[PDB]
Amino acid sequence: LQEVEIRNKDLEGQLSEMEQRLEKSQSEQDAFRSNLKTLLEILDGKIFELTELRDNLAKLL
Amino acid sequence: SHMKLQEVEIRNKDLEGQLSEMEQRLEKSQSEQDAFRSNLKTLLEILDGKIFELTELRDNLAKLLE
Amino acid sequence: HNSHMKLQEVEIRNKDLEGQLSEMEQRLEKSQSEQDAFRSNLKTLLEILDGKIFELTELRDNLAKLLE
Amino acid sequence: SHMKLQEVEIRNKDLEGQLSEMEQRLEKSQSEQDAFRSNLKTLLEILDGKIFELTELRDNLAKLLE
Repeated sequence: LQEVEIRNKDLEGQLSEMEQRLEKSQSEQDAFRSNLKTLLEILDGKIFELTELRDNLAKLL
Repeated sequence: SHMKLQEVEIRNKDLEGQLSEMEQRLEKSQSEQDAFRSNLKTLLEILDGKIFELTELRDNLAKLLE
Repeated sequence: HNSHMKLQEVEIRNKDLEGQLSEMEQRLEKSQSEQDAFRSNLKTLLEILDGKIFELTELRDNLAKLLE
Repeated sequence: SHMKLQEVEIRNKDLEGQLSEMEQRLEKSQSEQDAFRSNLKTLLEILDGKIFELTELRDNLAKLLE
């Protein structure tokens, strides 16, 4: 009984650590995705700005 | 306690399976993220290429104007 | 009479040439002024393009940082 | 009469020369301006291609995200 109770505490500790690693990993992945979304939006803006410049050049010609 | 032993042994077998599954869940998640990161690195390298090409373009415009 | 006719002929031609020259110099001068203004406008566009390339470079640098 | 004809003939040679010079300058100016324009049109077409390539990149990024 002693031996199985010690193992129970050990397993619970390991499961808690694994819960924590999974939560942390998802948290990180979410933040990565948020940062990447803003880079896409900034890129989209640069494309629009380059297109305005193209239009201005075409106009000057 | 015969009762208590019975109960804790059943619990521990459950916990073993939860832990195995959890570990598998994390590995799957981390593998997916790795594949995501590699695919974006390709995108970054292509972006490098477009930036060099734009720089050449600006240099050619500067030459025409100078 | 031959001398008189020649004089008249050359006077007429000179007057014609002065007009053609005036017209051509005015055309050349306008053309060149327009080309100067065109080049100046393109210079501003080049400066703007450079800013956009710099901002793309920053974006790229930020993507590279995210990818560690 | 003799002085006057000489004067008007010398003037005519002057003007004819000025005309030749102007014809030549107009030709050269027109050529340089056309070449300049054509060369600029090249850079406009290349810029268009870069914008296209960047829009493709943006589309791949968006697809990796969604």
